Amino acid sequence: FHLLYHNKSTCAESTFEPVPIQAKTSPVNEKTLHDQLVLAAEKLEDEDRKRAAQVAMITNFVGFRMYKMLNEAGSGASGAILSPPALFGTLVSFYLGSLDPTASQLQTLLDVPVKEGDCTSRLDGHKVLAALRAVQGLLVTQTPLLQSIVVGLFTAPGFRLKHSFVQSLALFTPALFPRSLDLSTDPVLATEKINRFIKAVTGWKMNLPLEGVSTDSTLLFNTYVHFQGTMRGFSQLPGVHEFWVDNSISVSVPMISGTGNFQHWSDAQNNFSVTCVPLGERATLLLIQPHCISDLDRVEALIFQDLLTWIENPPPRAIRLTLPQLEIRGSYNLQDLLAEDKLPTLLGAEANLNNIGDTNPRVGEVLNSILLELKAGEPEALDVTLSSPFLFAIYEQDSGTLHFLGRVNNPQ
Repeated sequence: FHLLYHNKSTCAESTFEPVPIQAKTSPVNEKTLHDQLVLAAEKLEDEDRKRAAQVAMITNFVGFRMYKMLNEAGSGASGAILSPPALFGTLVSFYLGSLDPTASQLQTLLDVPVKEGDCTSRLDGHKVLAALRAVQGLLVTQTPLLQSIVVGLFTAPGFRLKHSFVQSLALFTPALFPRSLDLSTDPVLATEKINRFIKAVTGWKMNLPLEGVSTDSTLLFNTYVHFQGTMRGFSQLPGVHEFWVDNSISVSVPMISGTGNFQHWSDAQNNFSVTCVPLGERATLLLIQPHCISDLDRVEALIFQDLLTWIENPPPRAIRLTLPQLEIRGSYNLQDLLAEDKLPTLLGAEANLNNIGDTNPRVGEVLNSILLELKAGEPEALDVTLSSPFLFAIYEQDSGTLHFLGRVNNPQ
């Protein structure tokens, strides 16, 4: 990963109190962000594309790792979903705000050795978030794919953020909202305000956890991801259809169906099958179905383990793929997943994050919150039908990045 480290030349503070959460705020413009993200991806050189490749490996490794900690933490009845790039960026943001021992420990969490007595063995956050942004650019370049990330920095009254830190965050995403609110006096009310505010500026209907945060918190970092996919040549089927959550629970849900030349195969060794449909010239949706429902866990553990070498490329074939229209939501506190990962205080009262503000923040939650949407774009083939729980993943052929991976036990 040499292109992610500080160079020999690289090895050589104004603050502010964020405006009150109440303050009037022009909403996000998802298509103004998208048009800028296109620009970014199209100016990329050969150096840039190599970095993208390198950063993707760190992202994928860390992604699986934390998805496993997610399912050990319990993800909920509906299923689970994770954006490694969103996750990765969040941890890199904190890396950029940290000093040793945290700074090193964080790097070690990203499987990047910290050679003691070596600046050049340190990750360059700025270079990394740049490369990370490239990979996001590559995903969305008819506009069939749309992904928008917005970060909310929610500070306790009085606590001041360093402008340098926020500068660094802009690389990860410009859609960046630092606001101040009383987190101590009524923690439950404060959670309503953060949820109200996010829906007001993004216009996104999302998991709104109502569980308050710690009363002594002075900083809340929250990442919000919103993905929209259009499956071209797929149409919504008449009426609704049964999706068997298990032998004794049905949910009626709208399906979408498409006929195309897709790759498909059955792993007879491990009792599951896979389909690979493209989402544009780059992106690819993977759909894994266990041959039997009581095997979901095992197949999930087995297939989301990092080298993804079971992705076999056979010739495409006529496939009538039918699946539920997806409107997935998921939300979790990164602190919990590390806590399951056994280094509970990695971003814990003991963390050295003295480059975030003019005092060392007490971090109350590091939330990733997801909304994924996959929808309809408008003789004899092989019918593939997802009417029971399955796993999915959006993979990107050029960066090799797993932008999404999760499980669908039930669709709203």
